[PDB]
Amino acid sequence: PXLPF
Amino acid sequence: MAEELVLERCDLELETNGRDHHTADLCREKLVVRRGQPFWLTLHFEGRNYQASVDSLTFSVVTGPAPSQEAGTKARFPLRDAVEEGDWTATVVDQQDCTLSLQLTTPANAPIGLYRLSLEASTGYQGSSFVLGHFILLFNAWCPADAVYLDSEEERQEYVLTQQGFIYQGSAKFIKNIPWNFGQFQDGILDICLILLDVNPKFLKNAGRDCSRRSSPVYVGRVGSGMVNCNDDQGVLLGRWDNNYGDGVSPMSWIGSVDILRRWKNHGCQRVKYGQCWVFAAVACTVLRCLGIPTRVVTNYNSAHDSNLLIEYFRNSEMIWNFHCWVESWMTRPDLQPGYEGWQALDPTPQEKSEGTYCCGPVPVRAIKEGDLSTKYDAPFVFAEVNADVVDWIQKSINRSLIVGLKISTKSVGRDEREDITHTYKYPEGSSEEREAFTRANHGMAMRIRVGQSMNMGSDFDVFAHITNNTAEEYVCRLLLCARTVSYNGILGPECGTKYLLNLTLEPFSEKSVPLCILYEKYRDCLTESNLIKVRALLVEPVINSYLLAERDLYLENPEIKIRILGEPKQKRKLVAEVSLQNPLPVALEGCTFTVEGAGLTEEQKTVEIPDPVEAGEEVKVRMDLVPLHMGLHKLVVNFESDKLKAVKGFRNVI
Repeated sequence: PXLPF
Repeated sequence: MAEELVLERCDLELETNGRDHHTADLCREKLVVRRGQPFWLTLHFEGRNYQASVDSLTFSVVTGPAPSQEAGTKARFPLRDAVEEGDWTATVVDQQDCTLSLQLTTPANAPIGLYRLSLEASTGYQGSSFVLGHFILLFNAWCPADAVYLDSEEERQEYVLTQQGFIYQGSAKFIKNIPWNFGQFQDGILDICLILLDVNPKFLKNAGRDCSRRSSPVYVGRVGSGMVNCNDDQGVLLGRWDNNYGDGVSPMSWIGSVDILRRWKNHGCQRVKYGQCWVFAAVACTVLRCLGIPTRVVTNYNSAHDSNLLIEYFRNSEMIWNFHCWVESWMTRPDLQPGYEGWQALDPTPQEKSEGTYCCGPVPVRAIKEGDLSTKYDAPFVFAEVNADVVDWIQKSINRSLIVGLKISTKSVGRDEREDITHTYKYPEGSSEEREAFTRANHGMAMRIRVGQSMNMGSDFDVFAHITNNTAEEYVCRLLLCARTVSYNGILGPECGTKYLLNLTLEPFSEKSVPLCILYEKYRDCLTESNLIKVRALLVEPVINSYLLAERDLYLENPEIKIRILGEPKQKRKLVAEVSLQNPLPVALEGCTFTVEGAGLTEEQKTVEIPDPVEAGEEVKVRMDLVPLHMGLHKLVVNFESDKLKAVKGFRNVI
């Protein structure tokens, strides 16, 4: 998934 | 005498048309062709064939619910030998016993969509008019005169025709290539895509104009991408990032755009749960590729390096993510200044927020690279995904806790390989071109932590983010200002004060001191015998994606031990020392004891005991006898210890 950098 | 023609049937020539228009997968049953390019229809007459000297044939096409000639959504044109380049025309290319083969061309800027084709045949003093059939007209990357023209066959194959590809995920260091079925020519998908256009809010506002504007790949790109995650309830997908996808389907499950599109259609054009950036992008690619606009999915990577306020702010939907995906589409830009043709960024991820019906794009990739952020559409939003400027003031210093815009990636043409396109978005770091672009993108600002008076153990006091704006421009910023205890060896303890401001307005040529109150009751229990508090501020300007960090450690000082010298300083005899201390806390002090010593003044260490607790603000004194002996300087030394206030030291020089 997409996570904060 | 001559009687009117009777059409037996019209042959849509699906096989030759499909092949020649690169629309074969779409022409199994219905006719789909691309603009600016001849296609064929073969008329079969019952009885007598067409005779040009007797018969006058005229064709009419309409598209949309309110066609008009001025809008380009209605056209009337005769069957004749003279062919006007760039117009709707029909001419004879073969004539046999009962058959008449015609070649029709559409303008290379005709509106795309479903057209109804009608024919009027007139023989002498009589005429008859009727519906021949329908065709769907698409953008034509093979036609030199079409706005979407691509001069390279291998790229037309990749970016229009290829139905599977790769979407890059993972991280900058560990890139994942997830295969994906775009499926743009699967059964039903083109119809779904035309439906998407006909439920877009601009069509509801003015359908005649909307269908007319479908001449433009700028217009259709904007609507097409914009509709995938649309603030209105008729968009294709709903976003979600909280690992809680039980209502529906996980973003990580999908292996294609087709099932989503079909779901969407079947549920009254209601958003499908759930998307994430690469799912929106993937569906946008399907839609736009279907309609004929060369399109490719791109992934940008961002990287952290780890106590940072910046990474806290984000950790705990314009975030900066581990990766982010959008699409690029190929087209000319006659609506902009010269030289912006080519790849245009379109970002279908949720928040349409600043202004306009849609976000974000299309914006030329070159405008992003060049920092030309006034260029339509939504250039700051795409600039911000591949740029972030972060500066520390510990006291001016570049902070690389966050690096945005790495390893920008897309599938290679005709190959299962990754192409790095970072260079298309960003000049090399430190180059004159980079710095000149950075200048154009922001057209003096500074921050530091101020206090303004003494800081005492036991007191409540304000700290300030002192922000200076020495520029001619207004700024709207988010501010995070907080304080945490810290050990002498740099260990951050619990928070002892926080202030968040969504909307800090900084006026041109101005300054502000934004206060945060540091309460004794908040730092008392959690503070080290180092007495240290780290104050940290983060000023965010989300539009250009610029970040200012300020940090300052503060020392909460102990109460002074007053040490007074009763008697003379002559090189001889008796002497009394008065030592005192005011309780600085708002609470009483228990187990107070002075220890005192100092060779040359006393020979016994004197320890006094104070059973009566020292109230808040109460001072305590003790007097003790010294006896000097020799010429010069002696230093009396004092320790004061307590339950709440240990190892406070003092000294006094005497004689």
